[PDB]
Amino acid sequence: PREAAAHWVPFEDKANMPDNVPDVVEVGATSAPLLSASYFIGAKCKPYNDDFMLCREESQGSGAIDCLKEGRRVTRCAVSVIEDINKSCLDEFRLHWQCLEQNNHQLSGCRKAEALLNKCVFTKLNLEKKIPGLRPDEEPVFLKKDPWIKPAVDDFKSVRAYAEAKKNGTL
Amino acid sequence: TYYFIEITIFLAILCTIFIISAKNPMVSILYMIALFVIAAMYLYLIGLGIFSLLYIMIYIGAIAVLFLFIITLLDINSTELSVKSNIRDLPLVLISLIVLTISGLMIYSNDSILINKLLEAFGNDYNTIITQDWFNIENTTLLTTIGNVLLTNNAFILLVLAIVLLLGIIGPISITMKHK
Amino acid sequence: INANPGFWNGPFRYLRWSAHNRPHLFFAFAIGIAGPVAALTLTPLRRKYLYPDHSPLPQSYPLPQRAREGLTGFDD
Amino acid sequence: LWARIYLMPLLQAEEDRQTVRRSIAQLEREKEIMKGTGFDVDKSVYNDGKFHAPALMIPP
Amino acid sequence: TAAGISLTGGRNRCFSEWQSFMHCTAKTDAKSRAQCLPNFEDYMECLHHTKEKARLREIESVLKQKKEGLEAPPVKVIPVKAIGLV
Amino acid sequence: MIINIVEILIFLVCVLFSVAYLTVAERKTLAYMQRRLGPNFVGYYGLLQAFADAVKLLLKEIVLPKESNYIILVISPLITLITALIGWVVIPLGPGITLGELNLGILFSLAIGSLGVFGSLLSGWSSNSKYSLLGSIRSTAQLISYELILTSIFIIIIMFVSSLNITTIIETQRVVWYCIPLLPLLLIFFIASVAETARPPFDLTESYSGSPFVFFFLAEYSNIILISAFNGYLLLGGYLSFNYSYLFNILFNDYSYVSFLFEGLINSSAYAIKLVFLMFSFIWVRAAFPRFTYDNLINFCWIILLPLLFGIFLIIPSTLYIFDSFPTL
Amino acid sequence: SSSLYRVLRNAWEVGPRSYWKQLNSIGDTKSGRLVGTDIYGNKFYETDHQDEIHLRTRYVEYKEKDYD
Amino acid sequence: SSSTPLVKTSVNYSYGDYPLIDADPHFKRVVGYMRPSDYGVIGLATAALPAGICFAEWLDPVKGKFARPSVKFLRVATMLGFAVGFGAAYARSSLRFFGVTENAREYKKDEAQMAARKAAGLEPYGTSSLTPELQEIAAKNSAHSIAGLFIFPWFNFVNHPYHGREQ
Amino acid sequence: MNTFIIFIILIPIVGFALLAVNILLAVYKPYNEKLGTRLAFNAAFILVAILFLPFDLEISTLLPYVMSIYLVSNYGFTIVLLFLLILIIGFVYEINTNALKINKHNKPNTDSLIYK
Amino acid sequence: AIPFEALLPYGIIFGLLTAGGGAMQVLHVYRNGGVRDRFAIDQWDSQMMERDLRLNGGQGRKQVDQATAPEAFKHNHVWKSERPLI
Amino acid sequence: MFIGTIILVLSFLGFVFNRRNIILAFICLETMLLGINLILLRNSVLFDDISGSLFAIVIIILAGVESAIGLSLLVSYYRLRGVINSYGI
Repeated sequence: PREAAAHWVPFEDKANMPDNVPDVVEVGATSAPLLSASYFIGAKCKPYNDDFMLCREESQGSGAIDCLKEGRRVTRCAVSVIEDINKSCLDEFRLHWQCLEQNNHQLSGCRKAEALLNKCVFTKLNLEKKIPGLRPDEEPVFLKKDPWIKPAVDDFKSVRAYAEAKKNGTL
Repeated sequence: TYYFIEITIFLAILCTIFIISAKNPMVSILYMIALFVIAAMYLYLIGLGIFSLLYIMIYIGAIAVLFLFIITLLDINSTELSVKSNIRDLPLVLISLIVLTISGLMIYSNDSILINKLLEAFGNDYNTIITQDWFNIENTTLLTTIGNVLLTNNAFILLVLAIVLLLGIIGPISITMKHK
Repeated sequence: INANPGFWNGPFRYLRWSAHNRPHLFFAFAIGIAGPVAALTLTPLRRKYLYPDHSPLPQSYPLPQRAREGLTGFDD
Repeated sequence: LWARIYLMPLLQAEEDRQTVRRSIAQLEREKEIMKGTGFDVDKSVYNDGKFHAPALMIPP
Repeated sequence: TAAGISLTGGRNRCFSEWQSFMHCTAKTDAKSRAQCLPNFEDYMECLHHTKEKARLREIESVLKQKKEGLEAPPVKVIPVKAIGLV
Repeated sequence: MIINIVEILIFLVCVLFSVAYLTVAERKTLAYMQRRLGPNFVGYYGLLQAFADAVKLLLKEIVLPKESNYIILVISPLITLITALIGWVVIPLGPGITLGELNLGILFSLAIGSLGVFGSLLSGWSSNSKYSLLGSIRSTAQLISYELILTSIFIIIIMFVSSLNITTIIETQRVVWYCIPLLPLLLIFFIASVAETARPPFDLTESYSGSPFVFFFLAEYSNIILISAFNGYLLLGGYLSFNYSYLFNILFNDYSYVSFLFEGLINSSAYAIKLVFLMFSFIWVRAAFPRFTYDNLINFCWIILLPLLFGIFLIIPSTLYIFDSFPTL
Repeated sequence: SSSLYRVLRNAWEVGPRSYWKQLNSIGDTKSGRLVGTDIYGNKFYETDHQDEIHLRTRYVEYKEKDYD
Repeated sequence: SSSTPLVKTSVNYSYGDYPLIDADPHFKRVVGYMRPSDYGVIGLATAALPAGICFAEWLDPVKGKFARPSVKFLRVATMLGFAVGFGAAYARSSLRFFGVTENAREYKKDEAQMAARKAAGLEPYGTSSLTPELQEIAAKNSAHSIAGLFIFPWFNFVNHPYHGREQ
Repeated sequence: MNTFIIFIILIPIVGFALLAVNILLAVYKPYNEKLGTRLAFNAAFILVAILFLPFDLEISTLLPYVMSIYLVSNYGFTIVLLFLLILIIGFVYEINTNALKINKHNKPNTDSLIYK
Repeated sequence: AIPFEALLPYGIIFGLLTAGGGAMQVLHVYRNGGVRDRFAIDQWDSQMMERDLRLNGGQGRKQVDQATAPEAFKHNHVWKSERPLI
Repeated sequence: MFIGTIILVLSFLGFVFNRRNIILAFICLETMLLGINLILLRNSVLFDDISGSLFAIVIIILAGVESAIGLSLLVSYYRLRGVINSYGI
């Protein structure tokens, strides 16, 4: 919760899970693919994530050990979403997070690639990108036309793919 | 680069001894400015990078400037550290050094026992384990939370503090004007 | 030479006098009191006509208040 | 903000499993240290039975 | 007040032990306070880590005298240049 | 480790050349404003004259008077040289191009600018004469009196960003600069910047040899370009010129080192053209105006500018309040 | 004038050889007529060009590198 | 959402003989519910400060023989008299909300008003432009601030959800 | 090991080098003719730097607020308004008293020419 | 009209700062490995950068996108042990 | 806690055995306040909370105001006596 100062030295641990708890395979996506598919991880895995944090609230202070069985399932369902999005939308998911690794991982600067990614994932994986807590009479930010905050330079691959999706009639 | 805190502790000792024994009154004040810099070094060292620049801005840039500004246009006599003057002081200096030092080290401890109170101040050797938890989603740094709690939970302290700043305006004026 | 009439002998005449002869103090106090008076009197008009207020940003993970109802998914 | 809280339980489960594994590893390690000598390493110094990650290790 | 507010505006490190102690002290009147002695103890050594320092000194006193030292899954130290190297 | 030391000696060679040529530039445009030529005697068109002057003044006799602390008198040049130069880290020549990217950059730029008062006041205690003291008193009194309103304008600008990072302010200024809404603040900040160096619009105390002279000389013009840098990032656009996305989608096809080279050229050309127009305006206001009495100066700061600044303190959070527009971290 | 066009066209009229010597002698660029030379050897020039100020029409090119 | 109090709170914990109305009333409700005797207290204090200065001059004059005080003193006396009278009337009227003085005139007005706000289909204490965390902190600041009227004036202007009542 | 600290240590190297170059390079050769109580001051001189500090402490008291400005929205705004106005009242004290003036001691001697 | 000589030292000031900014941007991109710098880094994004250095294998911001994480990823996890703070 | 304790103790004893001038007493007072700051900010870091940071940011301002007040007090001490004695007030 506080960060290490004044000569911290890092250390790691040559050990294993005990036999009591089964194997769980991990998430291997880094920040730009994780930030790219964050809304679709949240759209599919909402009741699993909320049961995990509700576990953590319910049995206070035990925490780690009494919530492992649902921390299993949140990781497995997010892995399901990520390979689902790989095998359907690999090239434009890659287009999106390759836009996102420039521009400080700001979602504000990658609108023309995220329109393509949202259209693919919505027609093929049937998951929708939504911002909750947003009452009506309020436009969502990634839908608006001519925003005030444009990026410095639009990425070339995504504006080329965006124009070709215009002329195909994809989007 | 392990012994950094120890080095700042030692250099702070040495700087205070140069403060209290100095030819010229403003040689002593420049040693105080150096002690402020050693303080800000320790504060960045422990993890408080905000406070160190607050110390350099407020203490060095306003209080030391006011102090040097006073020494310039006022006349202050000074004796220097004669040995005839001050080794009459030294036996009580030594007794009070050891007593006040041990006694300041005493109150971090909870024992019935006197020197178990003392040597738990030196039981320092264990290296704190820093864990990452992903529960915080935004850049609330320390100045943000000081601005939240000066302004919501301790808003009355901020307004009584405004009265104190008001007094720091009114008082020096009220002394030094000689109204007509 | 221009003397001070005082705020009390004539109010609006003193306001005109201060605007002509002490313009830094008059316009400093003008800009100063334009702030909180419009903060009082204009923001209900904006909430009525221009646009209502934004919804609050989340600060933590949002915990709902339920009892971990059983879900048949990822039983493996 | 909503993106980060969609990502939070996914990484929290991660660091929870890392905490459980390394703490049980340290517990077994000091059990393997003080074999022979009668001493309880499994016992918490906290009086409540809740689980806690260890701190304050000896520098290597 | 700023009773349990941390540096990030969250709850501090010993908030949960303190809130357990206050849950204790809310449902008790005096003449009956001797039973919430453990919670307070749990709070105080949350603050100062006195019993953990005592326990770790007791175990370090034993590992200093072994010729064998450590027969365990050991712990590695890395440079900061090499967190994910291999 | 080859990378950062080559980067820092590239930055040092750029800024310590550009503080030398600012001197050659002020003599030439002061001359042409006065309808005469500048120097053309020492270079092909007058250049490396600051080099000629530095070459000669590092040959000049140093006089340490009867009256003087010798140590205090020659390390007040260095403490003013070093803190007039330390503030050159945090300025960005592009998004994230500083010598140290720290999240509290304005707090640093504001703490170093308060360290610059000492080498006036302290060096009054050098050569202790009764007139060598109260002139330094008037100097330091003006210095602190105008860094007050400097700090004030900074905190007014941070009411729009709510972040002490500096390139965050410049990325925030992409939608509009901060001079276009707050143009009285550009006027107030320009005159406070002119006072903070004690430029000869706002000079009174003017009106050594060798190393204590060239250190003060370099500190003066480094302070010129440093407060010009402060104006360039928080009030004008820092490295921002226009959109230049359509021009790139014409020219380039993918990220290459020549494209990053071209983008850095455009960004720091915008930053440098702001800074150069600002230094020209410093010399241009030097050319046209007489100087101040101390009483006109103190009356100006404490009685005229500061109440107006209190009005600005009240007016700007109130309009950020009327329309529900508070900046988020 | 103070123009760049004037120094431009005078540098083109006088030529680069003569430009480098006139840059190593004076700061200006001047296009003359060679009215005559000295018994010491000092070429003199008169400039008829329109954008000249009073007291600039006539000048000397010396012989030695230390000139009087 | 924006009216759940999320704390535990006194329920009808009356501070005197008489039942409470609010645990801190809003400023508008205090100005709305004050009696003609309270406006008489405001007028009494507005009259008593300049008359008091004239009186204390008539007792012991400043420069030896009696003059009236200047009008510059009488106007500041009347301004501070309105300040004393408004502090007195606000404290008097807040006492009726707490149930330490007689409030049967105002208890009828509050049951009428909360019945009207149930009939109008809106929230019982007002929609506020604050997050519920800030409403809670803002009402911890102004809770029972009528004690300590001698030191500082402090009022309630936040429409926070809890007032020491049920349902 | 960042590019921040080479600067911190390298600017002195710049200075130490240059004043070395002159002290190492130039003529010293001084003599007596080349080499070479207390006065009273007005109150506004000492006053400008004494009253400087309470305004400076206010300006760095705004610095926690303008970083927290979103979180305390509509509430910390009014607390800051009251803070600023409480200090504006001490400032209008200061400029109503004409404190920071140094005023000239000799007039035209306005008093008229009467006779007998 | 416009003196070219007056504006040439401004021209060299402009050119020196322009070339410095361009050379420094390419030095930053060469340090990152072909991408731009991150100009404002949260505590969250600091933790995210160290996690991605753990996941990619050695490299700074290579930014792997893999289905499921490797074998040494469960074992290369780091805690930080900070000194006594005397 | 060591650095704040020793700067406070050495600052205190330098204040107490000051016989040479008056401004050493002022600067020993300010360094005492610095040592109190050091101890408190370390405790705030170790306990993971802002409340020691709250008392520290308030005592910074109070130390500044006391320096302003007391140095105007010294100036008024100096008004009637154009000298400040070495032995003390």
